[PDB]
Amino acid sequence: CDLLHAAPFQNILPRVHVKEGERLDAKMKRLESKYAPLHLVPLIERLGTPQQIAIAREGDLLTKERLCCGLSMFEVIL
Amino acid sequence: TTQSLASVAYLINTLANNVLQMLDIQASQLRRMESSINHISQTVDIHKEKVAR
Amino acid sequence: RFVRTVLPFSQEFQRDKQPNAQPQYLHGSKALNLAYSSIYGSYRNFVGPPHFQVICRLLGYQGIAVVMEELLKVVKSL
Repeated sequence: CDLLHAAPFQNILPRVHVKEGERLDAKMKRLESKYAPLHLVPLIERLGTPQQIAIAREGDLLTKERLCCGLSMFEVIL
Repeated sequence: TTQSLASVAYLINTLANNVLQMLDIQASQLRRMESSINHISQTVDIHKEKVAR
Repeated sequence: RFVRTVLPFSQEFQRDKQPNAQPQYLHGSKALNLAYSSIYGSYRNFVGPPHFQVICRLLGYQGIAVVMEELLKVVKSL
């Protein structure tokens, strides 16, 4: 549930509807461009103190990597 | 008396300007201090989560 | 769901005395205190997912790890 709320700031987009007349690549590129301002890392990189860049990178790494992405511990307990 | 009044007003103006200038630099220093504290606090909390993980 | 048993085999908990103070320190006014107690009285007779998720939020990750290790030690002793 926590990771679901971080999708907009991590360029994590869903599968948008595609009908006859347009291809997936064009629609995805347009949708990514629309939400480009929400993405955080390049916005800090283009302007911002190096300390801010490092903190943002570390925070992004911690948020994206979690224990439901292919990790369990019941086996270890057994 | 006119000379005294002009001198007194001149002294007041320079003192007021100096006090305002001193206060402004103090506020600027404080704001810079706050940013450094926030960065340190952010650095500490990410360090703690890494140890917990 | 977890529910209480019958004929308990242990009565040695001897919990600490409840703290008592003015109504303001706990849930504002006296009238508000009764409403909240009644609302949360439904959770007293069972333990389930709602309790576990709150524990996870409060304990973070350090609490989970220490609890798991202690439970393993308890199992080892038994």
